[PDB]
Amino acid sequence: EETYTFTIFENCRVGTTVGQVCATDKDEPDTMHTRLKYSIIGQVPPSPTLFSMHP
Amino acid sequence: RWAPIPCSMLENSLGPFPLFLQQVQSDTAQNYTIYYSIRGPGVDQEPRNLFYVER
Repeated sequence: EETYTFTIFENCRVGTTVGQVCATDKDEPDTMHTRLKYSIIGQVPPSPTLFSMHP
Repeated sequence: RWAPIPCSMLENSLGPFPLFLQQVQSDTAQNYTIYYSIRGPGVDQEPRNLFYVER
């Protein structure tokens, strides 16, 4: 999708889950050529540091 | 225990922010997988998140 959304209250705790992002690849299934890995590349506004994700 | 190294921050600036102050790191970072953390007044106590570290 081009839109991935969550809602949370303020005054939170570390580890509060905020959902998942997903992807699929036109190479052959059950191979490396479609195996994936994930990361964070920025936030707006840039600070504070607030989030984390499953590699 | 020997004396601390000082750092100095000017008032009412326009940045750009975040504005750099200090760098320390554990001499074991080439030896273990480490990240850095901060606490005290000026972050987890008031005034809050006034200072930040990059882990």
